[PDB]
Amino acid sequence: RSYGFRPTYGVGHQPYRVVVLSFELLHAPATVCGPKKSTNLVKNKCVNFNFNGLTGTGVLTESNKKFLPFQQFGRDIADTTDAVRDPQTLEILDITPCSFGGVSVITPGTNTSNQVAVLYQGVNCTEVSNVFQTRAGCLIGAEYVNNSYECDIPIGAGICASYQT
Amino acid sequence: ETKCTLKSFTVEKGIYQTSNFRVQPTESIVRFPNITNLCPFDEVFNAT
Amino acid sequence: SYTNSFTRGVYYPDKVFRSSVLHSTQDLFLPFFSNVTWFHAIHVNPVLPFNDGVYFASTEKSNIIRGWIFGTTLDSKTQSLLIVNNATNVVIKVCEFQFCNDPFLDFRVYSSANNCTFEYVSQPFLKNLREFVFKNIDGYFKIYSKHTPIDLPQGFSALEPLVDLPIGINITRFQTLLALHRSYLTPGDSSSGWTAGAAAYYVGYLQPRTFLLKYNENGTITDAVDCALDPLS
Ligand SMILES: *[C@@H]1O[C@H](CO)[C@@H](O)[C@H](O)[C@H]1NC(C)=O
Ligand SMILES: *[C@@H]1O[C@H](CO)[C@@H](O)[C@H](O)[C@H]1NC(C)=O
Ligand SMILES: *[C@@H]1O[C@H](CO)[C@@H](O)[C@H](O)[C@H]1NC(C)=O
Ligand SMILES: *[C@@H]1O[C@H](CO)[C@@H](O)[C@H](O)[C@H]1NC(C)=O
Ligand SMILES: *[C@@H]1O[C@H](CO)[C@@H](O)[C@H](O)[C@H]1NC(C)=O
Ligand SMILES: *[C@@H]1O[C@H](CO)[C@@H](O)[C@H](O)[C@H]1NC(C)=O
Ligand SMILES: *[C@@H]1O[C@H](CO)[C@@H](O)[C@H](O)[C@H]1NC(C)=O
Repeated sequence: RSYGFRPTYGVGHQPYRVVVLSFELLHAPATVCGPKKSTNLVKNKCVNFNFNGLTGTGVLTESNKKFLPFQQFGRDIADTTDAVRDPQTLEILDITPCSFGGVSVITPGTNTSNQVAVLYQGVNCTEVSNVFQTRAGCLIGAEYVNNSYECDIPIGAGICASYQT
Repeated sequence: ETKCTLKSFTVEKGIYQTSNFRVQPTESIVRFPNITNLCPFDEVFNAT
Repeated sequence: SYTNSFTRGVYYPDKVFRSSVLHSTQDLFLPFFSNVTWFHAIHVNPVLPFNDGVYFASTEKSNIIRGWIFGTTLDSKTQSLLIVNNATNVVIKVCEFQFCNDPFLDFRVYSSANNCTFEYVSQPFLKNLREFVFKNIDGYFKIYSKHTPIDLPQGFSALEPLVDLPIGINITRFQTLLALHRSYLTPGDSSSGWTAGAAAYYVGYLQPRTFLLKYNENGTITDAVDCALDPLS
């Protein structure tokens, strides 16, 4: 039948264009996927990074390794990921785990006093009252005296702590 | 915290390990290639 | 004719960069000092089975070998795959095409019926030794390729991944496409009618083996050891 689009006919006889989309999922070597990249980039600080998967946490910095054209990410011994190629600009970025380490409490004993000094093992306190750096870590709450005494509380690397009194 | 770790209200002279320090991430980044391979969805939908 | 294979046939297993690391990988590799089939293309292309893995080698200069065809039954009743290396670009097609028993695709008499499903194009692959490796462990056709200028030398060479087609068809029978210079454009003969150049292609069937690969400082493989070749290895 002829539509005959005059202003005489009503709304039920108007030319509405229509499209329907169907999807197949069986036997899936996935070749289609809708969601776009939706990317964001930032460096020089700890971030949850996702490089075509490869979900991890760490700080991304400029690397110097020479990747091959087809390589996307690298690993060190024991299968730890060291570098990843930025899929957008193809730049090789070096991944370094975030700064962490155990903290120990130097205490003269509640019998004597409530004073305490904390030792961040292996941490360089340039990245987190007296602050003192030693080979065993950074020591906060204890002052470095230049007079040598017997070891009361062993910290490490030839340094010890004790209650002055 | 030393008391809480030793499970006692009194602590003797010494050095005690109590917890772990780790810098928490600041923000999340997601990276993907230059995804620009678009299908003729528009070219089919707007066809005459 | 059969010929022994040197340390050739190794490839980058998993696209990961490693510097000064000895990686032991258990995957489909070509056994060292193994006999591979050696056929000439200037005389006589029978249908050859496609096992779990196929290592294709070609020592040619005048690009006599121009492509490959694959499929489950090599008939229209099943899916099939075709690869052609034209001078302008490579053409890859998955069309369940019905190939003839001798596809002299210089003519274009390679197939009669065609109705396609999936395609792909890129730069073309190509006295010169060309090593190809075809892998179908998963629902994807992996093509590793490498080209060297020089018989198979005793030197070392690691094939790099070139193409990864996400297609899940069966690869069980394969044939190579010939492009003789000036011969009749009909299937009445096979690799004859013209003095085709000295073209030799080798077929090697990969096997599941454990290889110890040595990575240099720049992330390229320099040596490999087959753990099942010798007691010393
Ligand atoms: C992605 O696009 C940006 C800007 O258009 C460009 O700088 C970059 O090189 C592109 N990367 C790729 C892999 O095409
Ligand atoms: C507290 O008791 C401990 C345990 O014997 C002892 O080492 C320390 O000197 C005592 N301190 C005082 C102030 O009595
Ligand atoms: C801590 O960092 C500073 C600044 O980079 C450096 O001079 C110092 O040697 C470092 N110390 C340790 C123990 O890492
Ligand atoms: C120990 O000597 C250093 C170096 O002169 C000085 O900084 C520090 O204040 C001295 N410690 C004391 C307790 O005077
Ligand atoms: C693929 O299908 C063909 C057709 O029956 C069969 O001969 C072949 O064994 C199959 N291969 C695999 C790996 O399933
Ligand atoms: C192509 O033709 C074959 C039979 O010749 C048929 O099985 C197949 O469904 C058709 N379509 C495609 C996309 O292969
Ligand atoms: C890695 O490549 C650079 C640049 O070509 C070269 O100078 C260096 O010698 C190479 N490394 C080795 C171990 O040969």
